[PDB]
Amino acid sequence: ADTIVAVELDTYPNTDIGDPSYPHIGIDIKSVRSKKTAKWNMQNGKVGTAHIIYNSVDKRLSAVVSYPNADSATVSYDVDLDNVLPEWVRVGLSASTGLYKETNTILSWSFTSKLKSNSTHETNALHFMFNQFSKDQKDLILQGDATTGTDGNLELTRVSSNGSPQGSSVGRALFYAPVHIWESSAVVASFEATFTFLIKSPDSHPADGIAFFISNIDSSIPSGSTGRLLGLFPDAN
Amino acid sequence: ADTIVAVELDTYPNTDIGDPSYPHIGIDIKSVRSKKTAKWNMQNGKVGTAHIIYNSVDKRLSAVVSYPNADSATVSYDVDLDNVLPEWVRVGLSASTGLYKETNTILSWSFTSKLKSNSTHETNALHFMFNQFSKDQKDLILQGDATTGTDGNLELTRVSSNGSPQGSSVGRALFYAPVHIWESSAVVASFEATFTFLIKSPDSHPADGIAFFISNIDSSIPSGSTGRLLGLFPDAN
Amino acid sequence: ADTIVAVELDTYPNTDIGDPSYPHIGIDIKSVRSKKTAKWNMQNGKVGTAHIIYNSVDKRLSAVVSYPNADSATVSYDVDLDNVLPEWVRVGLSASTGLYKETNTILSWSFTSKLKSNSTHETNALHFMFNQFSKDQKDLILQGDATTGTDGNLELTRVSSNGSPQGSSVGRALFYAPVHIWESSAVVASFEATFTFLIKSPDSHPADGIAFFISNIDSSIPSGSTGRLLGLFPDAN
Amino acid sequence: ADTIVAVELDTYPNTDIGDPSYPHIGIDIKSVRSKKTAKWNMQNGKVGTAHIIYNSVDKRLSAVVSYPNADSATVSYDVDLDNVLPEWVRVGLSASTGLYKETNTILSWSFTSKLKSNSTHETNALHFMFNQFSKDQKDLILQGDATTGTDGNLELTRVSSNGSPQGSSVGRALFYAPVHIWESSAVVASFEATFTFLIKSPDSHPADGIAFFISNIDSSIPSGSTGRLLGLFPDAN
Ligand SMILES: [Ca+2]
Ligand SMILES: [Ca+2]
Ligand SMILES: [Ca+2]
Ligand SMILES: [Ca+2]
Ligand SMILES: [Zn+2]
Ligand SMILES: [Zn+2]
Ligand SMILES: [Zn+2]
Ligand SMILES: [Zn+2]
Repeated sequence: ADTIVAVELDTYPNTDIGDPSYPHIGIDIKSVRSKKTAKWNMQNGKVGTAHIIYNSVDKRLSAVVSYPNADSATVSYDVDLDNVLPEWVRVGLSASTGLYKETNTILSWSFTSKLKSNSTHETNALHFMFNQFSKDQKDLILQGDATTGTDGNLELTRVSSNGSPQGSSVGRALFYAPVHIWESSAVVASFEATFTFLIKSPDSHPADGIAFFISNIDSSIPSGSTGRLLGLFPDAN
Repeated sequence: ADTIVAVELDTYPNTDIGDPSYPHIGIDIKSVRSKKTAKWNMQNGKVGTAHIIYNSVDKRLSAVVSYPNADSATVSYDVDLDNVLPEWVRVGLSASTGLYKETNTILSWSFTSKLKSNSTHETNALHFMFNQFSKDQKDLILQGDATTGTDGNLELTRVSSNGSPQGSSVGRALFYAPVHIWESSAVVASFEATFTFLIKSPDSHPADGIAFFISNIDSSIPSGSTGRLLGLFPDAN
Repeated sequence: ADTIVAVELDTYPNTDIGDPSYPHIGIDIKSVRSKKTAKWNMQNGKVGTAHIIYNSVDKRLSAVVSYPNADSATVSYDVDLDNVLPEWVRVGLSASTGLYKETNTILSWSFTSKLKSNSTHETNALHFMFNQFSKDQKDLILQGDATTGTDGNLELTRVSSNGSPQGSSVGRALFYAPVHIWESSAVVASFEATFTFLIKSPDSHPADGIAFFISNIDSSIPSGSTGRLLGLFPDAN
Repeated sequence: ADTIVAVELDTYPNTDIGDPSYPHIGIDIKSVRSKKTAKWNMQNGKVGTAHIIYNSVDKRLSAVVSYPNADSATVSYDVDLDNVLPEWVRVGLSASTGLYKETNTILSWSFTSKLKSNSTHETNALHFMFNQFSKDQKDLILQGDATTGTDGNLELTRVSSNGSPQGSSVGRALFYAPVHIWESSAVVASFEATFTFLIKSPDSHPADGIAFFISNIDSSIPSGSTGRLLGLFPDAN
C-alpha cells in the first residue's frame, strides 16, 4: 500500500523485530526493520532536536539528533530516493505508544525542499516553518490521535488533561501541500528538515518513538500500527 | 460571496466602470473599482515583473511593476487586511480576456509569508518559488482555462496551438496550501510576492489584465467574470 | 561626523533632552532627540525581542518590541533613508551605561537586506543570523567594551565576573561586511532586523539602553558617548 | 602558504600536469592536480551554471555544472574539510588565461553557509546573492585583474574595450566577510554555492578556466599563477 521512507527516533527496543538493545535512531526504507541504526542516548523529559538532510547528487539520507549539553547521534544510509518514492510526496511526523507510553510532543518543525533545473536560475522551492501550532492549523493534515494547540504544541499521541501520556495511541501530521522531489530537468534536488521534540514518560521504559517520514500523497495510518509499528507500517516485515 | 483583495495589472481602460484612460496598476479591495491606481506603461510582448508587499505594522499594501530598461510604476494603499480578510486565505493569480485579448503568461512566481509571535524566536513561515511549471503541478489549484507545462510556463488564459490568445477566457491558479495571515499572539505579519509575466497581443488594444489576489480559501471563479471582471468579481460594483 | 539612523530601546528618561517620563522606544534620525517615541513597559531581567522593518516604496521605518506573555510596543516614522544615509552602510548594535547601569546582553541577531532591480529576476541579498556568539567572532567589528563568547552571548557593555553590570560603559558591534542599501536600478530596497536582548539591573533605575543602528561604514564610538548618548551621538543636540 | 580547496571548471587540458585530455570539472584539495575529475562538455559562448554543495555529516564535496538544454556533469569527492581548512575562511571565484585565452565572466553568484549547534534552535547563517555587480562593489575583495560593473557583470580576467579576452591574465573576487565553517558545538555545518558564468573565446582552444574556492582569510594570488595554475596555486605540485 503506502510507500514509506522514515527516520525513526525509536525509544523502545523490540529486539524480536531487529531493534538493537537500546534506544536508537534508524533509517527505515519501506520496512520497520531499519536499514541502519545508531545508539541514541535518549533523555526523558528533555527537549531534543533532529536534523534530516538529503540530496540527489550524493544519494545519502543522513540524520543527526542532539540534546543541549550532550554529544549527538548520527546515522546515514546510501539510498536513491528517486527509486523508492514517487515524484510527488507528502512529508510528516508520526508517533505511537503501545503497552508502554510517552508523550510525543513536537515544539517546532521546519522543512525546505529545492529543485534546481538545468535552465539558468531555474529553482523551484518550498519552505515551511512552525514554531507555534494553533488549534485550527489548516495547513496540516492531522491523522489518528494527533492534535494541535495545546500550549502551542503539536501532540502526536493522546495525552490526558493532567499531562499524562496514554497507551495504544497513534497520530501523524502531514504538511498540506504535496512536495515535488523529482522533475525531468532537475540537476539537483535536496531537502532538509528539522524538528524539536519532548519525549517524557512517567515509566522507566517509554515507548514507542517518533518518526519523520516521506510518503505517497494519499498515505493514511495503517490498521493496527500502534506500538512498535510507529503508525507507519502495517506489519513487522 | 468571495472576499477578494487584489493588485490588478489592467491592460484595458473600461472608463465606464472607473478605470482611468490608460493601462494601469490598481489596488482592488472587494470591488473591481480600484481604491487607488497608477498609470502603467504596458509593453506588449515584453516580460515584466510585479512585486507586492504588505505588513501588519504599517498596514499598507504596495506594488511595483517594471520592465527591463524602463522606469517602474508603483501604487500603494493604506488598508488593514485583518479587517478585510479571514485569518486563513489562499493566494493566487487570475487573468481574463473578453472581446479583446492577450496571452496572460506567468513565467515565475514566488511568495513569502511570515508571522512573528511575541514568544522569543517564534516565527511561522511559508515560502514557495516556481521558476518552472510542469504539466502536473500538484501544488497548484487551477481553475477555469488555466494550464501549466506549455514551455514550462503557466498560461492563465486560453492560447491556441499557434500561440494565439483566445477571447472570452478566464483562468486562475492558487497555491494548494492555505496561508495563515493573522494569529492572536502575532506581533508582526507580513508577506511579499513576486511574479514575472508576458502579456502579448496581436491587437493594438489588448485586454483584460492579470491580477495577484488573496481570497477566502474556497474561492472559485464567479459566473461571468471574463473580460473586465478579471475572473475575480461577479459584477462591476 | 558619523551619520546615524537608530532605533533606541531607551531605559532611562532624560527629560532634560526630550525623553518622555518613562522607558520608551524611539526612532533617532541623526540626533538622540527621537523623532518619534512610544511608551515601553520594560521588564528588568526578562528576554525581549525587537523587530525593525523598512522598505524604499513606503519609506517608513517601523519597530516592534515585545516580551513573552505581554502586549508589544510599536513606533513608526516616515523617513526616506536614501536622503539620510549613503548607499553603502554598516549595521550594528550599541549600548551604554552611565551613573546608572544595566547589562546590555544580546542573545541573537538576524538581518536581511534585499535590493530588487528592474532586470527580470535581479535580486541582490544579504542575510546573517547569529544565535550564538563565540570568543573570536571574526565577522563582527567590536568597539568599546563590547565582548562575545560569555555564555555564547554578546555583551555590549562591561559586566564583571560576578555578572554585575558596570557603569560608564559603552560598546558596539557592527557586521563586518558593508551593506548596499541603494542602487540606481533598484525598484525596491528593504531590510528587516531582529534581535533578542536581556536587560537586567540590580537597581530600580536601570540605564541607559540599547540601540540598533545604521551608519556610514567607518563609524566609530563618538568621544564621551557613554550614558544618555547611547554610544551613538557626540552630543545631545 | 595559502590553504586552498577549489572546484575547477578547467577549459584547457594540460596533460603534463595530470589533466585528462578534455575540458573537465575537478576537485582540488591543496593542489592543481585534481583529486577527482569528470568530463565537461564545455560550450563556448553559452551561459552555464555551477552548483557546489557540502555538509559535515557526509563529508563529501560535490559539484554539478550544466548548460540549458544539455545533460550536466557532476563530480564528488569524500573529504573532511575540518581537516583541511581553518575554522574561519573566505570564499571566492578565481580565473586565469595564459597563452590561450577566454572571457571569465560571472553573471551571478550566491552562497549560503549554516552552522547548527546542539542548543535548541541554535542556527548561525550567512547568505549572499549577487545577480548584478556594480562598479564599486564594497562587499567584494577584488584581486589581480578582476573588475565589476561592466554590463553589471564581474569580469575575473582582463577583457579589452572591444570585448576581446586578453592572455596572461589572473583575477579573483572574495566575499568581504569571513565565513565560519566549524564551531565546537556545531552538530552540522553545510554550505551551497551557485554561480552562472559565460566563457567565450575567439579561439578553438580556450584557456584556462574558472574556479570556486575556499581559502584562509588572508589568501592572495600566488606569484606566477596565470595560465594553468588558475590564480590559486604557486606551482603544479
Ligand atoms: Ca522499537
Ligand atoms: Ca479594465
Ligand atoms: Ca534616555
Ligand atoms: Ca588545465
Ligand atoms: Zn527501531
Ligand atoms: Zn482597472
Ligand atoms: Zn530616548
Ligand atoms: Zn584540471
